[PDB]
This record gives sequence, C-alpha cells and structure tokens, in this order.
Amino acid sequence: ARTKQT
Amino acid sequence: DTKLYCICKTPYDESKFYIGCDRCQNWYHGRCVGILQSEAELIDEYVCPQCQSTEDAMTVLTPLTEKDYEGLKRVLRSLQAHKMAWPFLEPVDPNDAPDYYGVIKEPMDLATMEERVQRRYYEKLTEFVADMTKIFDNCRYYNPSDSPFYQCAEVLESFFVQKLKGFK
Ligand SMILES: [Zn+2]
Ligand SMILES: [Zn+2]
Repeated sequence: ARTKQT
Repeated sequence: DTKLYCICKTPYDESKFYIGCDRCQNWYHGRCVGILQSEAELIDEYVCPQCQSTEDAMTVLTPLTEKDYEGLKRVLRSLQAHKMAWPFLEPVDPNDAPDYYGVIKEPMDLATMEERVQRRYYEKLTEFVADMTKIFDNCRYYNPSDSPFYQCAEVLESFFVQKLKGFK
C-alpha cells in the first residue's frame, strides 16, 4: 500500500 | 498544495500518517479510515471506505457476466431444492388458488425465472432480485399472515438474501 509518513 | 485530503477535508499535514486509495487516488489519515501505520505494511492494494461502499452498492447495477450467470443458475437451483420452495416452483394454478389472478397483477415463479436465466433475460442483478422479490411479495399479499404459504415466503426470502451475499 502507498503511504505518507512524517 | 492547497488540496483538502481525506474525508475530513483538511490540508496535508506532514506529521500525520496517510494511506492512499488506489481506486480514487485520494489520501486518507490512517485514523480517519481505521488503518494503523504498522497495519498498512501488510496491505497490498488499498480501497478506502467510501470507494468500498460505492463498489458494494454497484454490484446490483453492473452488467451480468457469464460467470455471474453461472452463479444465478446455482442460486436458482438451491432455491428450487429448498424444502419451503414447493409453493413457488411453477405458475399458480387457478384451480388451486381462488381468484389468484384477480388479486396478483404481476405473477412470478421459479420456473419462469429459470427460463429467463436460460435466455439471458437479465442484464443486471437488480432485475433478478426484483423477480425473486416479486415471488415472495405476491405470496404475502395473496395469503394471510398465519398461513404456511406466507411463512414459506418468509423463510425462502431469508434464505435467498443469505445466498446472495458475496455474489459478485
Ligand atoms: Zn482525516
Ligand atoms: Zn477511494
């Protein structure tokens, strides 16, 4: 899954 | 970036965890869609709640495929073999039901549905469900609520609804 993290 | 993301419609916050939906390509805060960051690691393709809801509602409106038709035949046959299905196997005989056709304006039975399946009459699942529902609604309209016929309709419809779960 594609994600955005800090 | 001035785009409002997620269901909460807010600007991108670099400090927060987001997961992307492969269906709509929007981005969602993990917390807003119930996904934990550690959990996302084990997810391949992701579909957000709203898209999943639309896909679920869509199932009865999409074109029926040949595989869908093999399924319809399977469902019909399970209904025809059900113990409570005997009153709905064939068109009602006027001699067995007084003024039936004067009470029921749109008769339907399992044999008529089997014929429709055979000639690919249905184009959407909603149409198949509508005919089946007609069978049960006609029975409950013509027969009193305490008659076994009425109960057979209640039982079969409950059985039918379960049979359709996860159809497409
Ligand atoms: Zn959010
Ligand atoms: Zn989506």
